[PDB]
Amino acid sequence: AEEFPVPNGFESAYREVDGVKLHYVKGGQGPLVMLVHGFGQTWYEWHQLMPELAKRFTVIAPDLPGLGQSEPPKTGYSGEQVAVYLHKLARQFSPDRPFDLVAHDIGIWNTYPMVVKNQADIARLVYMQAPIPDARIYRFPAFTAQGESLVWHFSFFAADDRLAETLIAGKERFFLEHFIKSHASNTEVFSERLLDLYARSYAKPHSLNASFEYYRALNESVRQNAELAKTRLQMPTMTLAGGGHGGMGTFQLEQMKAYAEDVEGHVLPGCGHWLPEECAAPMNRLVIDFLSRGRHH
Amino acid sequence: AEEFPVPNGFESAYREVDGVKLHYVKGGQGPLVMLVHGFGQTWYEWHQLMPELAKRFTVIAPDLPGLGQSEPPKTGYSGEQVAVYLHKLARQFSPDRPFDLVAHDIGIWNTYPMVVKNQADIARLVYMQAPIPDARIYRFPAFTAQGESLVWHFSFFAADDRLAETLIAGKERFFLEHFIKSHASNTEVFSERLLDLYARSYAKPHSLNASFEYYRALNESVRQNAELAKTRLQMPTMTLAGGGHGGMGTFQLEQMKAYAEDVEGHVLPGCGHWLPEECAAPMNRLVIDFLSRGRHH
Ligand SMILES: *[C@H](CC)[C@H](O)C/C=C\C/C=C\C/C=C\C/C=C\C/C=C\CCC(=O)O
Ligand SMILES: *[C@H](CC)[C@H](O)C/C=C\C/C=C\C/C=C\C/C=C\C/C=C\CCC(=O)O
Repeated sequence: AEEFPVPNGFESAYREVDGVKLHYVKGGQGPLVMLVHGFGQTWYEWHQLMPELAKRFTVIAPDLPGLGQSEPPKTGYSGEQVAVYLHKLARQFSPDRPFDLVAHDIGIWNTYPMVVKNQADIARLVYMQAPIPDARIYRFPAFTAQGESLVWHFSFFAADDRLAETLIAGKERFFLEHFIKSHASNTEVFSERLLDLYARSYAKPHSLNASFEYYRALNESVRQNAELAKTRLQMPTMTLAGGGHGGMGTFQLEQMKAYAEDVEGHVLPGCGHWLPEECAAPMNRLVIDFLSRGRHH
Repeated sequence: AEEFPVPNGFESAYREVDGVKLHYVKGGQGPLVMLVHGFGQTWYEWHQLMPELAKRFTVIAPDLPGLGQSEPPKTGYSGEQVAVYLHKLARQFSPDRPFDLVAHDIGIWNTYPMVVKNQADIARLVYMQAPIPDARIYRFPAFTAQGESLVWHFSFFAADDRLAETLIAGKERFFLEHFIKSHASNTEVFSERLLDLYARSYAKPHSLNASFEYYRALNESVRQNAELAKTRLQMPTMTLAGGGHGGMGTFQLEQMKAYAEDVEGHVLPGCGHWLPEECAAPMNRLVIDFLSRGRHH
């Protein structure tokens, strides 16, 4: 069974990594690019970008542990723990050469530690729409002069007593539509049909729980990154952020400048959080061009 | 019929104010003191203080519009709109003398405008455990290095699509227990019976909605208060806040200093948000002593 339709010429497959069965979709030829999705979604957020990248790269898009069709992690959900799975997965397909990385939302949290600990393995890096977990997140406001802030879900999802699963179970499709659209500028790309696909996936009980365990580990990830950040990233990096409702605006680049020696950033107007879907044409162009500066098929 | 047991010597009654039938519990003799409850609760949070105050004052404890047994407002839920109902209710019982006011949590939001606009009507003022709505609330953090913050409910409750009603319906007792205990230092004061009573009251569909409409009007209340705050409060004021988990600490008095010329403050160590229940005896003492400096029975 497949939760989302595989683009023509791609394969849906699984690979056991440290006892955890990870789902991924792979296609193309050439140097490897790994694309890592975020909360509320799966590999499928990349499905429009993947055929274009596969003209020049081998493309792999895994489901994060516990999400999509991937088994939950056996170690834990902190960034350093999850990054081991993703690093080992990528290195199975690119054992002798560095690979490229594109990551969205908590995909950043789940890859930053393996990037900084294995810098020679990462040729080029693209990060979009999430802070790297550090002390800056403790200053984000709970409430804004416009109304509800974009990050109160940090506390909701991290709350104990399984608060979020208990309130959202049985209402997953309602919650996800509200959550996605509230973080979007171009909301009407989120058709009922597309929302149905995403909601059915994260409504699996272990996936609903996995979704929130990433946030229950957020403070641990901050503590991990306080040590890791003592070494700046040396590879070429690009940040993308939405400029519209739901977008991180200038924060994405400004934080990354503290982490990376070589970074360029873009803010996409009229685009919110969900860049691959809200603003596919400019986002895909920016990613393809940036990765194509390095060698490719 | 009664949602909560009435203390001996008190009467549960109703008055129509601007076409809205307000419920209150009243007893005692002497100058009037009005006690105004906050979110998650009703007049009943005052039921231990009421008989002690009734020895020297006429005591009235209304249910906020839409909560407990009070009808929803017919104008709206902003602080200025709700304060009209509370002011006119108090004036029905104290038309010829200024009256005292004690307010907790959103009881502050719903009384501050009528205090600043009718200062000659307010003899003494006691405010506990809530910010007056102003720009300071936009600095409260969404997330903390210890887990969920105390203020992310501002955004949860203000969100549209009836997000809070939809997620909490069928789980009203579960949510309220979690919410109360996460804002408490002393959780043992919240018995099964007490939580049952509060949960059944705010679970009434119109009361569940009313609870969150106060937050959907919060930014409007902020904007209203920006104009009202040009006039400082001149009457004797006391602030109270918890010093334990859930408490506002020094914020309560420090904010009130910008609003009131004559203010004294206390922080109660070992107490959280729910001061009348978590720390009934010292809270009662400080309120009674502060109000008894003025002319009473
Ligand atoms: C996934 C979310 C679905 C992760 O949990 C969180 C990742 C991103 C959160 C989405 C948006 C965050 C929005 C802004 C927070 C940072 C500040 C923005 C800086 C300047 C923009 C100006 C402004 O609008 O205030
Ligand atoms: C009713 C809540 C049930 C109202 O919606 C909110 C009123 C207050 C909630 C309780 C506390 C949070 C309020 C504002 C936070 C302000 C400052 C907190 C700073 C430190 C004091 C103690 C601490 O948290 O360490």
